[PDB]
Amino acid sequence: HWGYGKHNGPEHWHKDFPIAKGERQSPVDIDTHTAKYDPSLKPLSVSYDQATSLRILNNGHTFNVEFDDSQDKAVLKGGPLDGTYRLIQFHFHWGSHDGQGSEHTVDKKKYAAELHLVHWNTKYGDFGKAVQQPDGLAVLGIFLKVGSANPGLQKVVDVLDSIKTKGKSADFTNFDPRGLLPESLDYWTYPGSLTTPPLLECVTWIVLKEPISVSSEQVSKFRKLNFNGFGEPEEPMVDNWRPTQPLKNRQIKASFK
Ligand SMILES: [Zn+2]
Repeated sequence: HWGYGKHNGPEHWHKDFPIAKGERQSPVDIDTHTAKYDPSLKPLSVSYDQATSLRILNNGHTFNVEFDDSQDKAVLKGGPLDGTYRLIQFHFHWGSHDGQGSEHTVDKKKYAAELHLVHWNTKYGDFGKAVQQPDGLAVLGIFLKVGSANPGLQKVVDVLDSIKTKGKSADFTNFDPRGLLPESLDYWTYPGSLTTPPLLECVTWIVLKEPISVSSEQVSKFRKLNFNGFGEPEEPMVDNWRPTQPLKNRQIKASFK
């Protein structure tokens, strides 16, 4: 079983998942001195007014908030994307301390956490079909910068004590994902991958320029989750981030000057 420990962590994933050394792996470092403004890039259209959250789950690697994805209600369009992508889940990556935790970096800067809002391309019918395609997913990556407490996160923080160990889940209705968005939707974009095994190269990454805030106390609550399940030794869920991978032949485009 892959994980984030010394023995089963990112450095070793290529043994069981050889695509880990592929041509379009994520995350990447975003060099603002080389990412090119593309004035043709469209504004992002985020339509979450009618999103329906359902549950929250500790999967042993992160926690996921799952949404109903039966209809074109909660959707991402525009930006670099063709067509409509439905929100299916979001999750976070975070550190053992406030100085690290993000997967993407900006000029090598690491944030305390990173939010991934995962969407799939409706041209492919469902998530499982979409992940087999290079344009199957669109993921909105949002940095969390330590500062003031974020009221948009509080409902998540307040439920985490009910999903402490792997396999636990809880009902989680009426969560508004709009509260996790920054004011500006300026972004960088590039083609990449899932950041966990199976590391499939099926993602259009859309990384927002503006972080959202998080208080130190809020991100300390993430660290009270555990990677392990029942009967396994206790292992705090911290440093569940993959480090940046080679950009190779790819171009990171900026939507903003
Ligand atoms: Zn992720």
